Amino acid sequence: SITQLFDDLCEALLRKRAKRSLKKVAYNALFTNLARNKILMLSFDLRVGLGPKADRLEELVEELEVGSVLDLLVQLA
Amino acid sequence: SPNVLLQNLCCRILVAQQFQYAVRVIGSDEFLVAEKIKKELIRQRREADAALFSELHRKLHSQNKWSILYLLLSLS
Amino acid sequence: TMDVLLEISRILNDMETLSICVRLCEQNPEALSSVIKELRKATE
Amino acid sequence: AAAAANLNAVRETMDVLLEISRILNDMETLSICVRLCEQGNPEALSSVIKELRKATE
Amino acid sequence: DEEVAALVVDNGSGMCKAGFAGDDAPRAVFPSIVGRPRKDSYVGDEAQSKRGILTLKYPIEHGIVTNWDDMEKIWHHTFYNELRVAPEEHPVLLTEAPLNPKANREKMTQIMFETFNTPAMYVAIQAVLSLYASGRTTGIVLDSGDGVSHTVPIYEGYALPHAILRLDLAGRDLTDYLMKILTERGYSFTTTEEREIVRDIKEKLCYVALDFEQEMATAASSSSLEKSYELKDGQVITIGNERFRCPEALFQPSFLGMEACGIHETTYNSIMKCDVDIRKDLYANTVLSGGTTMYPGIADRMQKEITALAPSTMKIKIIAPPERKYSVWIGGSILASLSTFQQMWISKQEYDESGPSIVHRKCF
Ligand SMILES: Nc1ncnc2c1ncn2[C@@H]1O[C@H](COP(=O)(O)OP(=O)(O)O)[C@@H](O)[C@H]1O
Repeated sequence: SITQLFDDLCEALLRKRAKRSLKKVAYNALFTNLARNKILMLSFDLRVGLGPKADRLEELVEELEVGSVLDLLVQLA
Repeated sequence: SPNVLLQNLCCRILVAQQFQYAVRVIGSDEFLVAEKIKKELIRQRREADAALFSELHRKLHSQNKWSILYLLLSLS
Repeated sequence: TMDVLLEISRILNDMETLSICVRLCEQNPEALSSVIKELRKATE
Repeated sequence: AAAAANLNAVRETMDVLLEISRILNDMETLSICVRLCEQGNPEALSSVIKELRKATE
Repeated sequence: DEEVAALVVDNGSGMCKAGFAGDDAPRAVFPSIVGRPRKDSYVGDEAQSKRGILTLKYPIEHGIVTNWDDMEKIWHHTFYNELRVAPEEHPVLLTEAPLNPKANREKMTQIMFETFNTPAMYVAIQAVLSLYASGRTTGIVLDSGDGVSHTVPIYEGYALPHAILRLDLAGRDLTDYLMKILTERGYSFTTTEEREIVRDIKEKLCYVALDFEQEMATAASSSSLEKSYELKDGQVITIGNERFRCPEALFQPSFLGMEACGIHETTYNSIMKCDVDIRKDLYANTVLSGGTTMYPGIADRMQKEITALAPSTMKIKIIAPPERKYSVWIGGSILASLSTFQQMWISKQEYDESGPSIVHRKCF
């Protein structure tokens, strides 16, 4: 379930007491919080700085075209 | 900042494919430019406009510059 | 599909975390990214 | 005071640039181009603008 | 840790769930019943076990407390018998049904502070807690329990009372309906003891068919949908189309002589009562909760039925958490554990300062 998935993610990031504390921190962060063009902008910055790597990233995005996931990834980056 | 400005310029000109092409293109002295502009004006002629352009160039200096002039010359 | 996503993630910047994140996304995205950053800070 | 003087100088420079463009011949497009030119090349920007105009046609 | 454990108590029409905030599941679950001889008062499983010599009372039969004397006994039982804690030593988060009368909220508050002397307390709507457990603050929750079902639209953490709908059709009705059709099959399930057996058959072998008629045709021409069930005395019985005919009543209440709309239509009607600007958020976030939503196949059936009612351009998504049977309690455990929630508790100090009516401001 969604609750089980959140617990699994916390375990990967991380004995039992420490895991509970990490889960509480994750829940607090979620409460506090409560696409293609963006990828292209990141590629342009890479090209300015390299060019071959930027071309590969553009090709991978085209193959993928999920969106939400991509956005998340971008944010992380 | 520069990427955002380029996206805004593409939007004003007009989509995502065009923006990608513009990004790829982006990834890919002053006295001389002024003389070239005067010569272009002479070819167009006309003579009165060239005199006005010289006065305008002096005003801009009174109030980087080479790059802006080159873009204007290319548009012609 | 999942392998292609992993390659894109590597260029932007583990595999198990990405799979768990993908499942959560399938089950908002900005909030999830903030939670991951907070977890990394807690681990530090 | 100083900020107001800077704003007046920028407005005066923009007006002079517009007059030069009219002679060699919009204002919003020119402002975006001027900012890009200041950052950084000029020939490449002109080629992109020409291609965009062709696409619009 | 400086703080003692906070308690989470989910008051259910049929079963109460109790435990400690921070835990992943309730520590105890027991029948919402109090019994007295036909030890003076019996509560929970014991009342059920010795029902033969007792007269049973159901103080929260349809989600709303109707007898506070017995509800107080259920809470006493919860603290001292089930959780083995002293309420005066722990903050307590309690759950309430959607559309709970304002006066009832004040009564619950007064009882916690004056009768149990709780150091702090709070009351949250059940459906809202389930939504929280799913990681959302916006969406519509279809909560189907034992004695009542509700469709509760929630936006930014706030339930929208004007759009909430109550359906007096839930697990209890389905159990009795199964007893009826199994009896019509040729068996005989009519007694209270037999009701418990059928409730088990229901929870173990029933399912929601994707298409009622097709499923009926399959069961009529073959034995492929039949399942065996063994009674305690060894007799093995067969359950056929009754497996899906039972929960079908949720979608077609007429099978029970009820004119009410099915759960899919009720969910749709609630959404339509909300501001047009948030309806798409509800359609894309329809969450199921409660024991009666545990039937295999119910999520796909809801998806199909809602899609038929909503505009063709609408994005429909039904969320059915594997742990939805206890999502209310789990949501309470999550909430009571939040850093930002600590300032939200009603303290004994605040109660002494403002009285019972403070609950309306503190627990909006
Ligand atoms: N797996 C299941 N399938 C179908 N019904 C179930 C299942 N598990 C429990 N139930 C039913 O769910 C009801 C209790 O659910 P619950 O949400 O706890 O209700 P409440 O809060 O009103 O007491 C009972 O009618 C029970 O028979």
